[PDB]
Amino acid sequence: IQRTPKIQVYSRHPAENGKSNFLNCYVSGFHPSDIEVDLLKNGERIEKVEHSDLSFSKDWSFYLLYYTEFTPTEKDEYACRVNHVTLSQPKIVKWDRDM
Amino acid sequence: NDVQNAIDRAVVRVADTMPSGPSNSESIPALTAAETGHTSQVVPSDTIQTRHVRNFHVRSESSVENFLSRSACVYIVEYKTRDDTPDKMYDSWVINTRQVAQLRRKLEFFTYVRFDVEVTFVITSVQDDSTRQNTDTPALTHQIMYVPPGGPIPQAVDDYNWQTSTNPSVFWTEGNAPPRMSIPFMSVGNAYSNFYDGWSHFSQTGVYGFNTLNNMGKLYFRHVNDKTISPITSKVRIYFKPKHVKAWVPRPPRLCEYTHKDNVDFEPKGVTTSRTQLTISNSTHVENY
Amino acid sequence: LSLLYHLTAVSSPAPGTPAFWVSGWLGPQQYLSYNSLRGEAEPCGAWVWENQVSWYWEKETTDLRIKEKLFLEAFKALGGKGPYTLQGLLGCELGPDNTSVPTAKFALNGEEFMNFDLKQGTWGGDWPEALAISQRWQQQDKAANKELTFLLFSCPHRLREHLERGRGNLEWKEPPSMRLKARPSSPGFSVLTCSAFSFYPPELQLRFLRNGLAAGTGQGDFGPNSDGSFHASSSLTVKSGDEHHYCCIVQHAGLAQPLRVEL
Amino acid sequence: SDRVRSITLGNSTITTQESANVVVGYGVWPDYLSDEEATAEDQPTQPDVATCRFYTLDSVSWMKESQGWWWKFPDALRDMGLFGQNMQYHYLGRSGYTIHVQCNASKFHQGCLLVVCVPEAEMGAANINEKINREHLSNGEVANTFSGTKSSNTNDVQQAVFNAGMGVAVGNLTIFPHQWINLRTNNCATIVMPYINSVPMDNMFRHYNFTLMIIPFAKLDYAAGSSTYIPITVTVAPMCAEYNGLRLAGHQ
Amino acid sequence: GAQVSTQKTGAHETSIIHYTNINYYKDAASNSANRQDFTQDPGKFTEPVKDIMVKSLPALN
Amino acid sequence: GLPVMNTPGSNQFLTSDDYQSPTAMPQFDVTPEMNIPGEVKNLMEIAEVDSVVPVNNVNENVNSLEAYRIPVHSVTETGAQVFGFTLQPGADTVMERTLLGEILNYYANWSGSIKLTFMYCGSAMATGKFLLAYSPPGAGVPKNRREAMLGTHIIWDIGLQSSCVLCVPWISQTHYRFVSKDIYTDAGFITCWYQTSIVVPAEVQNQSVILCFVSACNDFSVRLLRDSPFVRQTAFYQ
Ligand SMILES: CCCCCCCCCCCCC/C=C/[C@H](O)[C@H](N)CO
Ligand SMILES: [K+]
Ligand code: NA
Repeated sequence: IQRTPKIQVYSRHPAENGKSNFLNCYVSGFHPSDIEVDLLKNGERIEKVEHSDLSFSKDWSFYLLYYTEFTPTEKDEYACRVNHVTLSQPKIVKWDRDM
Repeated sequence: NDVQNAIDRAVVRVADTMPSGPSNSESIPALTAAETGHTSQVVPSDTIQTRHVRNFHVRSESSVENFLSRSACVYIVEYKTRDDTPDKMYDSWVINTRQVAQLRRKLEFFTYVRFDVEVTFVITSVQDDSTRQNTDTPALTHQIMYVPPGGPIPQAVDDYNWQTSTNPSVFWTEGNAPPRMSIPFMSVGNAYSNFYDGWSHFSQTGVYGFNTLNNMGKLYFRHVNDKTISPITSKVRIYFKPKHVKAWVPRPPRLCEYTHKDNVDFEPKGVTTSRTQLTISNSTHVENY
Repeated sequence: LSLLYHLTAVSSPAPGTPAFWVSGWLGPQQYLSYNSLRGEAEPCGAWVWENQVSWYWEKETTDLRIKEKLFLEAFKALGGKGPYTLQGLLGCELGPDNTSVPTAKFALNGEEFMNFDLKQGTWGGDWPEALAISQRWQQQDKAANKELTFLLFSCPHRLREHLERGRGNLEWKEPPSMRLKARPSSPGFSVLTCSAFSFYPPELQLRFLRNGLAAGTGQGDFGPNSDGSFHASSSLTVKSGDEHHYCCIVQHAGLAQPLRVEL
Repeated sequence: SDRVRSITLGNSTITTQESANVVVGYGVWPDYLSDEEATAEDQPTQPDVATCRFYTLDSVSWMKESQGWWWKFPDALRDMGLFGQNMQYHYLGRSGYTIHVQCNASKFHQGCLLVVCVPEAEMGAANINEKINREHLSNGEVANTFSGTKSSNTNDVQQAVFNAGMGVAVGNLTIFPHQWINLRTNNCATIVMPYINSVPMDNMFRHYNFTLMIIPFAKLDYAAGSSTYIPITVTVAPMCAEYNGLRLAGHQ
Repeated sequence: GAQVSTQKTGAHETSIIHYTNINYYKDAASNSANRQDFTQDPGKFTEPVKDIMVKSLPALN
Repeated sequence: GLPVMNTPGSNQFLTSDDYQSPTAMPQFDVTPEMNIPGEVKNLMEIAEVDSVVPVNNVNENVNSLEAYRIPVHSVTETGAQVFGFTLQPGADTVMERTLLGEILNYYANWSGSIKLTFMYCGSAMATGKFLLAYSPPGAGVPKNRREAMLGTHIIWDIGLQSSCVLCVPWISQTHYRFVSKDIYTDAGFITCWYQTSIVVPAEVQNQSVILCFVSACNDFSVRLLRDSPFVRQTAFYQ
């Protein structure tokens, strides 16, 4: 009884400079009840991160979405660190500006 | 004979008291050994001097048939004749003798019992509080249905599972005699197992206790009449009367109180009641006024 | 349309984490948020946009309190060692005209083990844990008669109520915006990237075209946002050349034409 | 003299010189199932004299503060030779039992044990509504000990000597076939118990037939120079054992 | 197809007895109660032993 | 048809009926009977069986196993009292929750003689004598040893036979006695007195335990059915 998760880090609006944007980190396909997900602004943890409701899919496996508000920049990058039961080290996923 | 019919005609009185006198010999009925599981049978003529008392007492009303064959209430049923939610217009009850502690303890004197049931329904209707208090509703009609385990089950009060082509049912008209009917021994085993020290599955897991050997089906209750103009509730009282009773392998009565209806689980109650002390004495400048 | 209820209870919760949460699903997106730490459900305010005065939120509250009491009762009869997760799928779907078909499924530790037989009105499974929990839920002996009417006279009633109360909030329609790009890879290879921003129905089909001939579907990636919009993305490994030829054709219900997208 | 008793079963023999008596059930001797009360439609397996012999359980130490012990014989003898293996390959089973409890001391010791055999002894849990694991009801080897107060453990039997794990008075619990081991007079206790169930043959892993209980009412007490270790040994022998429904190996 | 049996009368003194009973239904479970069986047997519980004691002997030694 | 006049008392529901009623399962096949050992045809087969009496009803000893132990030791006086209690099987709290009292709490009236088996659970070399007495009512509880031996008593010596049966007879003016505590149907008192002391040799402990039993004789009877005052519930057991 163990399911390794799947991480997708993306954005709602296109990455236009000067305009506000929403970052979304979506973890899906796992069955512990506890997961430790943080958002990182070039290594520094984002303080105010709101959450959605923890539901499950058709295969009885969880999914959790975190979202935050930012302004996209060519220099600025973002990461989503996920600590999980299956992960001996916390997996860090870098945000892509196209995916 | 067996216990159904066709003659008893037998009156068995208690033993009498034979006279005795002085004695000085090696026959000592007092010196016994209670360690062997042997209850001593000391007659009062064996220790003191008695007289010829012809005793006419009969151990009649202390028998098991004279102890259990009285109608005790086991369950109360409440349901209305019109509602917005259809779960309060009809009613169901899984059949057990475990929700009223009097008849439950009366059956839990013995481990295995074998009897026939005499079921009586006493139905009382109460007009609920509403705006239209003054109505002209006729006499109500109730339907009481039995469902064996595995049969079809209704989902509302207008379902077509109330046709009862095979299921027995009682139609009661308000104002008449209460319904009463007899029911034979419908158990799979040779006797009703009151306590079952065992599991449900072969790997010694699952549910534990007597919670697997009930298997009796369940009762259903509804108003035969249609939707009225004012809510009127009805409460029926199920009365079981165990007759033709045989019993085997008894046990001491329950000391603690009950907690639930499907296990023997309890909170530890003490043995007896203290008074003040261990010995007794005379009065205390007598205060029996 | 298909009304669903996702209920989840755990044995040993974290501090600050509720031990019981319910999420309601009218089709693709959520309308309900119930937890054990507060005692009431709260909307997202995108379905009726109107305060239903005490006959919609004083009934779901009591029903979910009954479900909370049953699911928190359903952890004491199991003598196992590790932690538990009792998930439940409870809902219904509307038929051709009437006589809606409900669905009741239960799962422990991510594996389905019992359902709720409507003809006999009883929770039924195969495992000893299934028989234990199904026997414990009929110890309350007033809960099977409540779920037998909740899945047959309350959920189709709420389904036919939300059928026409919020018809403007059932016709969600926005055209998704494409940003088709590429990225360099291992020497000789490159990776295309076809995205899809803020499309409201979940159905979307992506495919790759070299010049006018199909080249495959790639790898589908999908994810909801925090407001109801959905995001999709796909990629395909191609050669180092030919990147000025690819025209990814996308079709969607918010578009009246398969709009060709050029880099 | 009736203090010396020699009981011989199979290839085993117990000889005692300070016995008391033998309580044989409710007046009924263990016997095979008759042809009228039978249910299954095949020949029962009456194996040998190697399944009707005295098997010796493990010993327990009886201190001054000890409270009691309880065994479960259709689960305790699951590994006692060919009686256990015939439990695993068969579905049904029917047998009576002969239980002999040894407990010896000197004339300087005092104390008294109550040895009962309670059919259908359904145990109550320590917590109110929690489920009891299978290892806290029966163990096979060394038995579970009664407590002296209100026991409260996670998924465990209620252990109170004034309720005996059932909710009845322990002084009224002598309605069952019982004996006493009094160190003034006795040395052993012998109880013969027939098959008591509402079915003629029943499964032996799923159903617990009866429960032995050895409870000290008069506690153990002795001088500052007497022997300190007084063991209690339980030796049990099945009688008239028969089996039915041969199949593959069952659940341990 | 009637039967005649004695009533439960008083003691030591006393037509007024020998009532009648007729069975009307085709099932044995439909019959009345068996409240006349007075036969007891206190030998299975008291004296549940072999080597039966004499009650005048010390039953040991 | 037949002219039938309805009698008063029709269309009612009495609890202890003896009427007939139709069968809801017609021509049902009952499973055959199997000879199960330990058949009970009378509740008097249970009440004649010995059961340990909780004599030690001092507080803090009820919620333990000490409630059944009767303590005894060597006394520097030779005429002290061991224990004592009223003879009320159903009203006195000594034999209230005992098996005989558990039977007689369902029965308002009772009559017959009572057996009391006293076993000694000391060392094998301890010896002594006791005076087990019973006093009929009319006077108070006896305070000396000479006032207790004027009733129905027995002097028991401790030897190889460890048990002793005090057989309280039926001395009354009525044929029955109420099980509840009243003034008219008084019964008597059970007392136990030191006849001699307990002589103990060296390196043998002194404090030992006497156990008590109770059972009915072959002339015991109970008459009126009633509900027991012990069964108390508030709601159902769902
Ligand atoms: C048309 C018939 C309707 C009435 C049906 C209700 C009574 C029939 C149900 C079966 C009777 C079982 C009564 C209890 C039997 C055992 O004593 C219990 N399992 C506990 O010992
Ligand atoms: K007589
Ligand atoms: Na004797």
